[PDB]
Amino acid sequence: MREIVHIQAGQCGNQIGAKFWEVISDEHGIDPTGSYHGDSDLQLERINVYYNEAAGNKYVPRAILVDLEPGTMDSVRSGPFGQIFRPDNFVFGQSGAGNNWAKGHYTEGAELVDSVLDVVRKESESCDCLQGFQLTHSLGGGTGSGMGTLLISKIREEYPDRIMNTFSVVPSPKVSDTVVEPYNATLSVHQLVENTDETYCIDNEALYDICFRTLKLTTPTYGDLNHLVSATMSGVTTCLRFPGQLNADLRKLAVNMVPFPRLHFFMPGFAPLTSRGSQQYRALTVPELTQQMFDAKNMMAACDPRHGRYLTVAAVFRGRMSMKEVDEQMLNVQNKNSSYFVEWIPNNVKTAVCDIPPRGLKMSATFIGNSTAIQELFKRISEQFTAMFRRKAFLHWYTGEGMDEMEFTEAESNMNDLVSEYQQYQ
Amino acid sequence: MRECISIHVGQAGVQIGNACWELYCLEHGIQPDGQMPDSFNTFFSETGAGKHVPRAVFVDLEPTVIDEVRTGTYRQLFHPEQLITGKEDAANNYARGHYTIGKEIIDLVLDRIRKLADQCTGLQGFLVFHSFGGGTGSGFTSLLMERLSVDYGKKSKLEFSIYPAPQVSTAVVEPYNSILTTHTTLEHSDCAFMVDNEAIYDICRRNLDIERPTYTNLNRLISQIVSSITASLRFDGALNVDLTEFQTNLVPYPRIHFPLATYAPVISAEKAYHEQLSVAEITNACFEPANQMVKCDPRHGKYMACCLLYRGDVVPKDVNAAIATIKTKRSIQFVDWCPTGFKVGINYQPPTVVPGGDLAKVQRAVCMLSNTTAIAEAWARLDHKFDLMYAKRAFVHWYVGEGMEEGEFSEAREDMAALEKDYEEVGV
Amino acid sequence: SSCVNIKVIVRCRPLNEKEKNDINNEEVVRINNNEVILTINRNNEIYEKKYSFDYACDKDVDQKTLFNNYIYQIVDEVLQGFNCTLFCYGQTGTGKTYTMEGKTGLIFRVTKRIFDILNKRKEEKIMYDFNIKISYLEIYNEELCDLLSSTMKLRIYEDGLNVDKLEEKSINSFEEIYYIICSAIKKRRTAETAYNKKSSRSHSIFTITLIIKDINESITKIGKLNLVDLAGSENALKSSSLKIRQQESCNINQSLLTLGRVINSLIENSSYIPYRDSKLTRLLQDSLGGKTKTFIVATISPSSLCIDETLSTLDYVFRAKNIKNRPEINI
Ligand SMILES: Nc1nc2c(ncn2[C@@H]2O[C@H](COP(=O)(O)CP(=O)(O)OP(=O)(O)O)[C@@H](O)[C@H]2O)c(=O)[nH]1
Ligand SMILES: Nc1nc2c(ncn2[C@@H]2O[C@H](COP(=O)(O)OP(=O)(O)OP(=O)(O)O)[C@@H](O)[C@H]2O)c(=O)[nH]1
Ligand SMILES: Nc1ncnc2c1ncn2[C@@H]1O[C@H](COP(=O)(O)OP(=O)(O)NP(=O)(O)O)[C@@H](O)[C@H]1O
Ligand SMILES: [Mg+2]
Ligand SMILES: [Mg+2]
Ligand SMILES: [Mg+2]
Repeated sequence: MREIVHIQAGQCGNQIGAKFWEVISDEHGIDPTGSYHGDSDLQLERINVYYNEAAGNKYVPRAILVDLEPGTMDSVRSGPFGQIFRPDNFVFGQSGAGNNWAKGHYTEGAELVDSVLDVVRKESESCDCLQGFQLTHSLGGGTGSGMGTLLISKIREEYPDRIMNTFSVVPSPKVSDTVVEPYNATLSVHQLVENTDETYCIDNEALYDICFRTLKLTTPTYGDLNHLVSATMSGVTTCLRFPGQLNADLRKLAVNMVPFPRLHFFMPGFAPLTSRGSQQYRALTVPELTQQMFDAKNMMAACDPRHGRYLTVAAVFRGRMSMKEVDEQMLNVQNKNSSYFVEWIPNNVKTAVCDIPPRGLKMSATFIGNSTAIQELFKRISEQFTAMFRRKAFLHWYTGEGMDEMEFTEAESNMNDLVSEYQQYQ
Repeated sequence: MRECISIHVGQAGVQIGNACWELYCLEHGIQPDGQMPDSFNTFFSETGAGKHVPRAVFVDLEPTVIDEVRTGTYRQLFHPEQLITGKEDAANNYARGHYTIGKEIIDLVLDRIRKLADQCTGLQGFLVFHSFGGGTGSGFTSLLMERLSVDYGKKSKLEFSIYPAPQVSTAVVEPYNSILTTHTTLEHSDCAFMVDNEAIYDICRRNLDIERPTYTNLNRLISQIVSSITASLRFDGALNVDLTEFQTNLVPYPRIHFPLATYAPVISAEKAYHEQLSVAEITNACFEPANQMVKCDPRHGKYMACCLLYRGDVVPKDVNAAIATIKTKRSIQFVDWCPTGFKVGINYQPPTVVPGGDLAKVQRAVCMLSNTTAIAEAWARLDHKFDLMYAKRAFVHWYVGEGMEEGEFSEAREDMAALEKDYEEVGV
Repeated sequence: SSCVNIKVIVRCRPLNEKEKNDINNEEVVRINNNEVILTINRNNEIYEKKYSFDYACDKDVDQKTLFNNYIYQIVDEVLQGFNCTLFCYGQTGTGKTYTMEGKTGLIFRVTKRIFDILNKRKEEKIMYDFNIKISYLEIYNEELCDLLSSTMKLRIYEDGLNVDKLEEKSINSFEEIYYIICSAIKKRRTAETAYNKKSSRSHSIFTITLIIKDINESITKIGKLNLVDLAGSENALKSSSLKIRQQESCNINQSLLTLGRVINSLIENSSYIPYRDSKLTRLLQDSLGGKTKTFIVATISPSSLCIDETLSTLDYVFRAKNIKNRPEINI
């Protein structure tokens, strides 16, 4: 019931997605062989949301792998739980966008995606009660962004009544990637806005800082950044995995998180998020979760809430917490920090509670929300982009693929509109 | 011979429902599997040799709510037909809950309710546990009230409705659901109770010494009131006031049918050894604003009608004195249009608490139910929350997009204004 | 430099056969010089509710009367070179599609008068060319579709806006226009439903671009005119296609919500108008407080069966009278 299909848009999606599945598999008691050997029926009651049931009492990750890099394919085939994952879902072409979104959307992506979609259709036709899709991709990358954007548009046309939940890596102020990152991001954002219902932005600098400083992992490798991202994704999916005092769902979040259709971007974080030595200096009570959840510096974003306004916050808790305990803390926060919440809503905090904690924590919680601080993302993309674009830097990469400059004009304008709405609510 | 069928709708309706059934089961000694080692048929129909089954239907769109029920300790008690869900939640959106997807199980609920009704000989009516604003607890409530009005009509339509609190809430579109829920409710209900989640936590921590109460505590206080009000359907008393006698006498005007309530005494095990739990002290406690199940303050309104239901070791002479005592409390303002004093019922059956509970058992208890102008305070606060959200059309697109005309919100608002006016005019 | 108020007309429909057969107040709402007055019985109290418009048309007033007055004045302003928009509002079942066609209605009478006058202008001519072109578009299942093409790939982009790959046709004669309108209608997405007979499954957009060389100083005026059958306010259950007609109804109601929020934003003079959000309102960009002169056509029923719908309509429309713009001659 309320099944989800996942898409791993290239290496971005595969590294994040792979960790997601390692975590989720552990949460459901799923062995490296795929067979279930867990502790409770609760692990099976909703396992079909994320896995395909099979003989041997096996649960196969319900995901599709998409890229133009066969090296990635082999790398994924060689990884953990690879023996479980259905071989039919390795949808890899052999070329690569070359960091050219148009090539990755209009041309190479255009051919690849119809193969991917035939797979998506077969996967969706294997579901009984499909609720939606969850896809992880980057904005400014090549094949990942191209295919991500392209699949989201085509999937939306085929499944207009399903949820489109997008997680993505977005441009940073210092730690950049491709030479045309701002072009690719500009093009991608424009196309994504009209098709995505819910999305979470990922700033690598924040992940690096949380690992470096918060977790005191002063060597914040990609594997550690994946912990933070997969932990968030896992957090978001709690409602489709385990029950509690206040049951919830993704549709409830949409109805109570997006007051206006364009305000669907999220800047997530979670708690407890500590190091190892620090385990001797903590108290896993709701007030602790609360302080971390509403800590502007604990979010996986450069979009520091102290420079914006919260438009809507969702506080999702896991573990046997007291509801008076939780309610008073949420109220205390809004009263103390009222200057940071939008005046349009006479309650800016949504609460949901799962009685089952994540493995290893007495208590935990996930904090997500939409804030006017988000405009910093779009301003960075726009400034980086407009500066390069006005010099027609790399323009030949796009016009050579048939892209009209008009496409960029429209995309830049779109981001200005996203910013304008954040400003209207601030 | 009196019979009652209940509906437990939405997660909360179901959780309260389960609590109410645990208590009803306890009160009569029925075992989890339906065996026992009569008036019992009011709630638990005999079904065959060795077994009785509770007369209820659990309703939602969330498969989870019922799946939890299906694994509970009474899964062997309820017939499987009594647990009904659709496939997708209302997303806390009245449009989905009432018009677009609430439709998925209307027939199934009607099937079960009609079968239960056909099995009754003295159905007094129906008792429903639902929300005053919250997805399927508004949605099905609206759908089922239309149907109960059509299929039964004359049978009692009595409900307990969960009230969003001044501060305690779970979502942000709750005032949209509430204004629509209330508008619909006003055209179908005979009588309903307002139940405030915040007030109930305050009672749990102040009266029962619960440092940090939760839903499992709030539900116990609710079940104490449910029991006392419906106790007279099944248990003998000195003053055998019928449930419909009670409603008839409590409602002087067709539009004033949402009483506020309390319960006394509410004590911890330690307080059980200190409190002077006389009939009069319990009665007096019932009129202190601090003890009410709704965050309203009676000193800002008038008491239109009130009934005191006494239980257990209570002598009518003690009661007459207790009532006389209340009559001297000049601080309690009664409506100028009602010279009539208190309606009093006295049940011989003592109250009970639930093992593993919180409230300590006492020799005497009183359930107080009343209609007052002061309730307008509750409604006004919901309207203030609504006006802000609505004016900004915040999230309105979700209601409209899921199957609603924007204009419906103004229709409801106009009626809420009438609702407030109705309490004011009877106060005046 | 001052903005001026948009204009509005309110028309009452004659009673339907169903409405005449049913027992109800046949004339719950009545019209005076411009006042629309409705009697309502609610919560056991009776109130008189009322709004004022610029123009009005009771059930006793036909299209011929409107032609010589309402259409007459609008068409002259279009021909003066004002950019103009004709748009409408009401609940489903109000009658506005009926009046667009006159099944002779607005698209035919307005266009005919324009072209009749332009033909008279050709007689006056006897470089005064009539560079006239038209298009028909519709928004169906939220996709703008080209009614003048063959066997939805329309990009909405900056001129004001322009549509990539939109077929446009030139005009030499009214007869050609007639054939074109008729063809566009045949290709139009419509339906018979439980209550209504000419369901508009799309927002039907008719645009005329009159590039007339009204030279002396060679001056060309472009009398742009936009007539749109904006879909009305619906209730799926009220009519009772699993999931398509419900989807259309919802998409339509969302479109209207958005238009409403745009109107309200314009009225409240916000620092940003969210017309940029919906494609409908983007297409209406210059009607929404710009250089295009606009008119509102609203339709209501005289019967008490539609009081809630009527008042909702009249309140929307009346409030909308606070919209102002700076209409200009496209020279
Ligand atoms: N948080 C994480 N960020 C990562 C990880 N791996 C890469 N990245 C970040 O993503 C960007 C590089 O993206 P990718 O390797 O995913 C580009 P992709 O393979 O999707 O397409 P190509 O252009 O075909 O390579 C950049 O910001 C990296 O710093 C990871 O494991 N965790
Ligand atoms: N008293 C009490 N209130 C509850 C309980 N559970 C939830 N609530 C209240 O119910 C409201 C939320 O509505 P729910 O019943 O959870 O929602 P639902 O009826 O399941 O509707 P959807 O989930 O939107 O389909 C809030 O006011 C909660 O505080 C409970 O066990 N006891
Ligand atoms: N003034 C009128 N006189 C006689 N018949 C009318 C009038 N107005 C509408 N009708 C009739 O009512 C039916 C039309 O509904 P219309 O087509 O008027 O509904 P509509 O508002 O366009 N509904 P919808 O298209 O769903 O938004 C038509 O077949 C018309 O002939
Ligand atoms: Mg790669
Ligand atoms: Mg629920
Ligand atoms: Mg029509």
